[PDB]
Amino acid sequence: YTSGPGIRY
Amino acid sequence: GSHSMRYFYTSMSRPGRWEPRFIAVGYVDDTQFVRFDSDAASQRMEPRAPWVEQEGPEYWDRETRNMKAETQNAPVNLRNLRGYYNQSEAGSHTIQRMYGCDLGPDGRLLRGYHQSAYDGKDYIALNEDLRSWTAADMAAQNTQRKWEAAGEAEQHRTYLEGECLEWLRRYLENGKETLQRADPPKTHVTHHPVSDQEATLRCWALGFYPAEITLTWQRDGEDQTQDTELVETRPAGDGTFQKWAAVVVPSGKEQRYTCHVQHEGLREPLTLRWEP
Amino acid sequence: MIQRTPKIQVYSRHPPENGKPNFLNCYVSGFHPSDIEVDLLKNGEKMGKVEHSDLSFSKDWSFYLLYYTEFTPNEKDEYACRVNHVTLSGPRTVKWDRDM
Repeated sequence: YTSGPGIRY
Repeated sequence: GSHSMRYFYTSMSRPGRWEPRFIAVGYVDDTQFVRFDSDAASQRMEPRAPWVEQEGPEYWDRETRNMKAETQNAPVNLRNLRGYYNQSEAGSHTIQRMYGCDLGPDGRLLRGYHQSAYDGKDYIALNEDLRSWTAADMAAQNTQRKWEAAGEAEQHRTYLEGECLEWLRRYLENGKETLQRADPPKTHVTHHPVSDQEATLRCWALGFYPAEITLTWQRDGEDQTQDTELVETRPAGDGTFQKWAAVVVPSGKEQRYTCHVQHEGLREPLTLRWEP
Repeated sequence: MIQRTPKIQVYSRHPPENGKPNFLNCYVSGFHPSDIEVDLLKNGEKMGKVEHSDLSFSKDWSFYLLYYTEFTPNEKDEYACRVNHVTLSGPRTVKWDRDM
């Protein structure tokens, strides 16, 4: 399934 | 053989004043299975394949959370890169993201992905070791600095090696009867006169799956490479694909040319010629 | 920033057959950015109610979309796809060829 939003650019 | 799960994120800024937009799409092999669109009314991750529809509310609850989180980060991401490139806060720009896993015949992680683009050019990408990054320029290194501090390299490796992989296998089992079925192409040949000394022979391949296919025209057992016009493989609209290959040949001597169709749904490659 | 041009293909979901219901497809790809105008045309007329696939891109970051609508191939009727994109001088029209 989806991957977490992670860190911003 | 080899299977894959892929996600495609698109983040668009859009002045004058429209809020930035985030679209997300998920694929298993050549089959889409989920969708999200910050513009749509739903505001949730919607199913686009039957075999995911049979999933608990908790599943769609998480998927939706992620999409919303991505949607909230989008404006800041676009605003950040706009700064790295000293670009005006008046123009439109795009950030694309592709990640996912490749499942080998052995059942283990064959390859992993996490790469981004800014305005259609490679921006930053996770290497094949899933342990390091490749920045396209000193701007992307601003992002790299960030993702390294947060240890994002790992923690995406963990996902790729675990979840991506377990859920890919899951989708593959539930949609087994289609996802793992190969629809062989229906084939035929057409003929159109170009001039008096020449004519066009077109080889058709219809309704096949998966998209991977190979069309070649042969004469004297030789491939007419730079004389063959191969059109991009296209979606039929029903889930399958279409493709053709044309070659210009001297009139009369039409029969010295044979089309060779190769697809994993066929036992022997298909061989045909023009039948007036 | 470089902006990529739209490749266009006009065709039908199933093999064309006069009097038989079918789907008219317009496949656009290889373009950038994603904003694009695609219309199906029946005799030069903007046509019925067209839907399109969800925005997706290729390995090289170029976008692709499938615009489709319900139609019944007719002898006297002509169909075409009209596409507009920032990279184009003006709208480009591709006629539907029953053999392409």
